[PDB]
Amino acid sequence: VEPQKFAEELIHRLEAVQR
Amino acid sequence: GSMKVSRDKDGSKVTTVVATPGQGPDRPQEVSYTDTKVIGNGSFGVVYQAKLCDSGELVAIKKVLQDKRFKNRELQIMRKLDHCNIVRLRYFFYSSGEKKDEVYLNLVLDYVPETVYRVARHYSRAKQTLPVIYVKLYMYQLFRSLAYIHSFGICHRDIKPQNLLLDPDTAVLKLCDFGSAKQLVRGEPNVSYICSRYYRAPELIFGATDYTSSIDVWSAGCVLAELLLGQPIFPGDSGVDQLVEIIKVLGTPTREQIREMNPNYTEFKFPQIKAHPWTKVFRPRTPPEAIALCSRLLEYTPTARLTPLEACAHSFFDELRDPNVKLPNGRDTPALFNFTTQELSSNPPLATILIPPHARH
Amino acid sequence: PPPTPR
Ligand SMILES: Nc1ncnc2c1ncn2[C@@H]1O[C@H](COP(=O)(O)OP(=O)(O)O)[C@@H](O)[C@H]1O
Ligand SMILES: [Cl-]
Ligand SMILES: [Mg+2]
Ligand SMILES: [Mg+2]
Repeated sequence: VEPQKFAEELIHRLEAVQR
Repeated sequence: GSMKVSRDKDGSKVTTVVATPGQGPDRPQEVSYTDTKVIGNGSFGVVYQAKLCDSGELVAIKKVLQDKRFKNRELQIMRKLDHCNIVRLRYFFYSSGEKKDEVYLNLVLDYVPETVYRVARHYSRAKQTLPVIYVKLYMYQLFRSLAYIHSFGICHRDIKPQNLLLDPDTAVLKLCDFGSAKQLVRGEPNVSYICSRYYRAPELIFGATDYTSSIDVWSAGCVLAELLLGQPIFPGDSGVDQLVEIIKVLGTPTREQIREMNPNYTEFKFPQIKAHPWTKVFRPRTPPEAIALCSRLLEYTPTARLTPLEACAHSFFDELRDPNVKLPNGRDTPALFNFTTQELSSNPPLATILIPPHARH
Repeated sequence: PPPTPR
């Protein structure tokens, strides 16, 4: 599990829910 | 392993084995039991209920396969445990099973009929909330067991409602399932993919290998929130799913908080999501002190979370320290103040709060 | 989730 790949997915998800 | 199977006095099948007692030096003795029936089953093995022929007392027999692939410390950990809020290991013995020429480990434990999960599920499908008195009782006893195992440096690593056994009549809670438990040593790495979904600490999801016993406290905070809410607070199939739920409540962690969890993530630019106020997370009838306690357990920074002993002394459990408290069924509360020097070892002055004056007599 | 491999 690369930190880069994990953060990439998280950032994508957070942008979706961000007001 | 030698296992004499016979019948006695009623045609009832009786199983006789030579089992080693859980405590003290290894002095195995003949143990006979009957009325064997499966009460649990999974990929780990099988769990049977049985009745000891001598005392007539009910026991659970956890039969797990000796898997050489992973490390199992379950036996060695349970043998050194002795606490009123941890399920007792009466005996253990080895035998065969389904796999040909294979050896299984049998754990003979005290039988406890219910779990926190099953009790909580009743209230959920009844559209009711678990009375605060039980939330206090169950959480308090959970924290005592944690304070106990942590004093030995042992981390459970799988705290969740399904692992919290209940005797509803006496309202006594017993922590069980030590198949994931481990004695944490600073400087030695640990597996990150541990703890069950919904209850996994954020540092674990971030892939930390240098975590501490405080992950059990996070999980306990999840159990508390769940009991107040009527459902898991951080659901999700994957780690990212669960982390999004956490972030939607706590807000995006700061760089410093990220560093405390896992330094390898400090330089990523995560979107800044605002925290959702705890009073808005739970129903409007939720006790303020339950909300306060929960916010001190569910913290990003592991060192900021309360210790189990500190949690017991929290104002949320003040009611339990009242002389005139009784269970809704009419019985008195279980033993709650019989702390030992070992339990208090992390913080001895807390005894002033933990042991009320009416308990010292 | 399983513990650490041998
Ligand atoms: N001592 C016991 N008495 C009664 N039921 C038990 C006892 N121990 C475990 N159980 C039940 O059997 C289930 C499996 O036990 P557990 O130790 O958690 O197995 P696993 O390691 O596979 O999760 C538990 O969820 C619990 O409900
Ligand atoms: Cl936001
Ligand atoms: Mg379990
Ligand atoms: Mg297990």
